[PDB]
Amino acid sequence: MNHLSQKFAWPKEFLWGSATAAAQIEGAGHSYGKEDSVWDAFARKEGAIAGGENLEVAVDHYHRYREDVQLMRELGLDSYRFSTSWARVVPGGRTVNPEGLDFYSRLVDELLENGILPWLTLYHWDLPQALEERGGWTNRETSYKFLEYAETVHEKLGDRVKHWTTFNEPLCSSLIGYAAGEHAPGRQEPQAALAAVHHQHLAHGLATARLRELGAEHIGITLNLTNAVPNNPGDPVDLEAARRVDALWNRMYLDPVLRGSYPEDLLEDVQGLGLAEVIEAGDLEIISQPIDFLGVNHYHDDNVSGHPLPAGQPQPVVPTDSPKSSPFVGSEYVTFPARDLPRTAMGWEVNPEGLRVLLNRLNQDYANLPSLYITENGASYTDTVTEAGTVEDPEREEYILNHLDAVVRAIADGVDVRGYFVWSLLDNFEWAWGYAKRFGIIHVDYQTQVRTIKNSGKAYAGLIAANRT
Repeated sequence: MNHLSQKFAWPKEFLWGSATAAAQIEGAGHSYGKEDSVWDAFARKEGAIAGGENLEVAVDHYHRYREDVQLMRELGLDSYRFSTSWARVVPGGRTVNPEGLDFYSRLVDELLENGILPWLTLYHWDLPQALEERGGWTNRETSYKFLEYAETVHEKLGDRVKHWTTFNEPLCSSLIGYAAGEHAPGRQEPQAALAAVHHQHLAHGLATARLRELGAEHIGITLNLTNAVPNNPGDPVDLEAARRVDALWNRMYLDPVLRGSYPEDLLEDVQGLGLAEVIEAGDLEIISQPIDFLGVNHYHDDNVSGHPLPAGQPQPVVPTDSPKSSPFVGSEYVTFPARDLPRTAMGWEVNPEGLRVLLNRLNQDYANLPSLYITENGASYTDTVTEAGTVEDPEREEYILNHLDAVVRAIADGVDVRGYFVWSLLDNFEWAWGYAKRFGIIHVDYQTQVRTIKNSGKAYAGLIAANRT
């Protein structure tokens, strides 16, 4: 039997895509002028990345983009979401690199020539390391360097690319990279994290305004959003913990963009932890530029408690055993007890209806929410290539169709969702987890670089084809 998503008559102008990030697929890590990103430097630190792996080669998209574009076309995608690497475009934060801009220009041409709409993200975590040595996102100047970087890329691609995203998942590059220590640059400093939160916001606002001036047609930002579900809704300790999580994960990023303010309860929670100190007059006005779309990334929601974990509990699944901290600045006491739900190979719970809940809440609580796109959704399960040369990944396929079902129901609930991008087009470097955690609808043999469309990829193409003529 087929899923709702496989039988639904989707809107004709609904946008079907797939997504990647530069650092995760490009390779050519130190060729053609590219120099260290914060991730290249981080990957030299012991314990940083599973298996001691790095970003030098990845799936070598830099040399295979033409053929990866042909795969997009064989899938029948409407659009391709990718990022440009700051570490490649302005190596070391010094001089612009024309070889780097030229690659992106050649990519964009391949896309357009094959009828595929480029959806560009400016920042997907690859700050040049040299700028981190000057404080990275703790340093206010970095926001203004990003502004110049944004203009530099738009000068080159603005004649052809109409869809511009400033940041992908700012929560990750701020909290998880400066507080939790799991992500580059691997710091564990609450004050540094909150500084990063604000300066990314400021960078977003500066760049949105400038890109608008330069005529960019659709400008937005992509956030990984969640539902903070209290483990026991009858327990004020859990409700408080859920509030604090909702504030940090969702509202600290949504409100300054859409409301021109940090939430009052959030500001109280992180009092004296370094957010107020970096806020200057006019900053929030700058941050809250109008955006034409909000990209939603969502893999699962969160079950929150304010109590210590109960004893019947599955071990945490972590990419390495390096010492790490809670990303929940000011609320590190909160915990996340297990729910009776299946999990992916990364230990992530699977709760498709949570997507529907999230979309509905956004729709109800933000009066002038822009149009929504699901800019990332996917799952990592272990893959093997059969002797017949196929990849049978029914659990990944099931995850995708089930979450597409939730989208359908969200649309029927009245939510304005206009597109969906599966993460990821290609198996790739999953950050601290390294290459063992595959997300692709397209398999990559890391020994030969050969791509193989997985069964989930074929199922996805088949769904699109039934909705495209």
